[PDB]
Amino acid sequence: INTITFDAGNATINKYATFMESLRNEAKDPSLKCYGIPMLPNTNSTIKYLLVKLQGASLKTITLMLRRNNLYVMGYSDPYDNKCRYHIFNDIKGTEYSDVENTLCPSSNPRVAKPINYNGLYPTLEKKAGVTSRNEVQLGIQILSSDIGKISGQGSFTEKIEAKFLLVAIQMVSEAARFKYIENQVKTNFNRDFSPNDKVLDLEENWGKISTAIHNSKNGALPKPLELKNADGTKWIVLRVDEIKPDVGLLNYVNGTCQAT
Ligand SMILES: *[C@@H]1O[C@H](CO)[C@@H](O)[C@H](O)[C@H]1NC(C)=O
Ligand SMILES: Nc1ncnc2[nH]cnc12
Repeated sequence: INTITFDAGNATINKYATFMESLRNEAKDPSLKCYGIPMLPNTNSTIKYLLVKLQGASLKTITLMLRRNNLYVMGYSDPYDNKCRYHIFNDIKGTEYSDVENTLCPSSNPRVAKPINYNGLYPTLEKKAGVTSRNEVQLGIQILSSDIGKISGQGSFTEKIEAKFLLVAIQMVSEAARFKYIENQVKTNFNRDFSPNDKVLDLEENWGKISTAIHNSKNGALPKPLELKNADGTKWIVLRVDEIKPDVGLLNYVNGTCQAT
């Protein structure tokens, strides 16, 4: 399928909202769904990967590659020195590595590797970015755009601006597609840089747990209380699907049948 493109350089709320629904519809399994929330396919889908190309105000682009099963960013490419430069995490190896390498930069055209010499987990990217927690890294449409410019087409760049770019892009593409609440935090703060609040980090952290709970609900009631966090960090106890459903855009794959609507 189509590369999903988003222009951060000339963005509006409505263009970002279109981007998110295009991403959720290409990513979802067409028939899996629980309580009306679409689910991701499992690892034997016909299409296993999705490509997302981001463009900044400088008009330079970066293309992210995502595993469709769980929306994980595996690596990215940029136009560099008349070549396709592919950047892959140090733990993507074998079959995956070269479906990534060869889908980001076709073997029939000039290309070059520039490894990401660390993995894609949040503790690793926070360490590389120089912060204690990723709430110290600001998100926003201008920051994503300036960050594309600092990497795309550049010979040299630091591991600190690369890992800040990836914390920003993972949350504004993958976490925003998974959670309607994070998509709504970006649209609210559309014209300013903002820091992710406590409910944003708590949802990011409990995606798998939320999906399993919704899938296992009987007549709209969660198997057991789900303890999450409000925007100010206070405890939030969730007992029913309709309480949490406003914040969720996609379920992580969970095997078996569930109430579809
Ligand atoms: C997945 O669910 C199906 C349908 O209930 C079941 O037959 C199968 O054993 C499950 N697979 C695993 C690994 O649990
Ligand atoms: N590489 C990544 N892609 C998507 N979501 C993530 N959350 C943690 N790391 C991530």
